[PDB]
Amino acid sequence: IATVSWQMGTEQSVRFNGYPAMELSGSPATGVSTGQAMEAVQKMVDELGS
Amino acid sequence: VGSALSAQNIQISAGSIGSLPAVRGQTVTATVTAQGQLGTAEEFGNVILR
Repeated sequence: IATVSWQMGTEQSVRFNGYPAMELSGSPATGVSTGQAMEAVQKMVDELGS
Repeated sequence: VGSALSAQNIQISAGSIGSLPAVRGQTVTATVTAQGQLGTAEEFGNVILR
């Protein structure tokens, strides 16, 4: 009466501002300021879909 | 109809097999999920009344 089998799944669910969000870290290189890296990450996210 | 909708659509929490007593001879821990709810209108039409 069941289809029990192994699968893959996470053990931690984090939601930010009502939407489910996943965390990501990073650090800029030498010579690049923080705001240039922030707008670079903003453009890299905005190049994706909706 | 209300009893059949409340008995056949209920959240199930089974637990895990790597529980906190943890008798000796155990290396693995897996959380068990059931997903015993309905989300579409086609699945709500197959609720057994009698």
